[PDB]
Amino acid sequence: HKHAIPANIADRCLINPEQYETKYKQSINDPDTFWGEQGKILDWITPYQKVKNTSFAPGNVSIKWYEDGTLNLAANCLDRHLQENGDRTAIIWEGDDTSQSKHISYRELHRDVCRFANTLLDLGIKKGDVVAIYMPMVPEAAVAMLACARIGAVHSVIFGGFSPEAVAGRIIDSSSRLVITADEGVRAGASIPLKKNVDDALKNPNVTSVEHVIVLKRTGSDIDWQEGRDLWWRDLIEKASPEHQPEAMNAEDPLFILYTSGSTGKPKGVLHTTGGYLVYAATTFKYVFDYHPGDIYWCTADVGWVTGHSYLLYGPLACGATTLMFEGVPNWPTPARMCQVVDKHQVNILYTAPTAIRALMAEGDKAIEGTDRSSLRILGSVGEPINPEAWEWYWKKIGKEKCPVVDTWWQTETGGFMITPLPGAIELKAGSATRPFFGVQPALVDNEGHPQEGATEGNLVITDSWPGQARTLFGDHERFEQTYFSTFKNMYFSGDGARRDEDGYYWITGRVDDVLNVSGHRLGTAEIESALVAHPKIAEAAVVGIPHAIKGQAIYAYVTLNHGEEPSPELYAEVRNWVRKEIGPLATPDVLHWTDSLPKTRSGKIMRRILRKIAAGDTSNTLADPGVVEKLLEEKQA
Ligand SMILES: CCCOP(=O)(O)OC[C@H]1O[C@@H](n2cnc3c(N)ncnc32)[C@H](O)[C@@H]1O
Repeated sequence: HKHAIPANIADRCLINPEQYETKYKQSINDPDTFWGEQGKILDWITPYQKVKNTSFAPGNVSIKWYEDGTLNLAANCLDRHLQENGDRTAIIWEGDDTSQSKHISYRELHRDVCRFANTLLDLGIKKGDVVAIYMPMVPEAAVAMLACARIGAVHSVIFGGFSPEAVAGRIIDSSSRLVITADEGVRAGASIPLKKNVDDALKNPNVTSVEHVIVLKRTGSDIDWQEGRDLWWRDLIEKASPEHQPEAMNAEDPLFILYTSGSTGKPKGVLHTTGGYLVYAATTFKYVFDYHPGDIYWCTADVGWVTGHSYLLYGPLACGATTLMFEGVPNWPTPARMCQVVDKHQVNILYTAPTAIRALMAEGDKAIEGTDRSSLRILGSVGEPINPEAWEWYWKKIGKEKCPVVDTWWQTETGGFMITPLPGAIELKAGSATRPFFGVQPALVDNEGHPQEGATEGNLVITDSWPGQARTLFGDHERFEQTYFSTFKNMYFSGDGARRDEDGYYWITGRVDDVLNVSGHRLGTAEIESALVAHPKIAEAAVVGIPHAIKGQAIYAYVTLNHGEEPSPELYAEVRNWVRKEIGPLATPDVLHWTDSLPKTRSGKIMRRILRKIAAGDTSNTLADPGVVEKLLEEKQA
């Protein structure tokens, strides 16, 4: 069943059903005219002439948009709003402790970004240098990111929940010259030891590139200090000039890297450039959230993830919006926190994740108790499939049956929304991402690469480029080709499956590759296997996901110990804590299945479908030793 577009949205919407159809058609039939005009959402220092210049061809994957144009992202997100909107709040910051908040005007944000841009330059950071940012959800994380972009440095934001080992790996791969961090993060009443984690990471002997660590005194806790290397945020910024002239960057200058888990190996740095990325971020934000001047917008995603890059910071600031940055979690101190934040700051647009929605739904009316929620006009969901029932609960309880829900499918590699409703254009189906965005040509293919027509299911590919597309993997364009453009030739393979219904609506069913989705976190099964195998007692490991009401998927690890070793309950917690140390809490296995019965072909291939099935609780429906299946079932029952 479809939800109709409500009258209030019809009355204000930037894109109606007719306009979506018209614009979508032009975007496909004439990308140069379409994106040529749409690119004017940004200010350009030297105008572009070329618009679309892309290829997905074998051996010739090359993605360029607006390539002869120049611009500055920070001028688009800050400077150009100053004359008329300097006094407008750019960032509302809400502390974990509600007694703590700030409204940061465009003018104040610009001033600090200029100070910090000069701070970076004075420290010897140059255009093209990579800067690691390992920060909690505080406004200074935004300042750091915007200052890096302003001077053309390439920020690489590392999610604050990653372990020292995970932080070291990212620093090593990117050759980061500087780490920006805080003494501690504050989340749900608890402290995260960020600087200490940096300290431990930098002790890795393979870290050779870091010259300084800039530290924000957030809590003022006791921390170790390395004289010469470590520098206090306040001491530097107070000394810095508030005057900084932005310089022209080429459209195709690198903007940021984000380490992203894949089907094979360890996370790789997904690279975005400047022009097409920002155009796409601004355009998707504006149209999908139907943003009007004055709308208070709140995306709940951490700055450490792509959603935080595109839809907490860059898209909203480019459009001159007020964006809310929340330090804490949607359910602390109480499940009603998210809606208390909504009421306190009169949020009109809320964009959150199914894991959060499921967590609040489990508490029922405790999630809305004593809250009003009337300021909301638009709801959004991102990061994982949303089951219809959760969708309906979100729509009914948070939106009060008054707000369109925009379920936005996309990925780190795509820069911005790819398949999504537009609230005044597209009638909603609970659990469906609905239609492709302007410039996006999706298709479904079988495992052999044959396009599947009509209402059908298959491997979800995108058959042409779009401005927000990631341009390479950091220092490895050949792997970029292999990973995304070799399975289905001349096509971008998302690694997701999807069904398309009779209306042409897409229903994304999840990864078809060996990538998990655990509480909205994208994780490779292979990286968890490597982390497990690095443990001195463990010989072999096979990791699969299982359905989980709360997390969406849980991590189920089949583990073979070195010959001579025997399991114990102490070993269970030891191995869990080991993975917590190797990667972080986000990757901790929910189940450890001690076995000597890993199911291998005669060649040595591990049969993963059976392990997936057994772990899910299936008892029904090539192997070197076929009697392993029986043993595995028995052990699963224990
Ligand atoms: C979009 C921000 C998260 O980016 P990441 O690159 O970390 O994760 C991308 C993957 O998350 C899932 N995913 C994301 N959005 C949806 C969605 N709306 N529905 C179903 N699955 C989704 C899809 O499987 C996708 O391949």
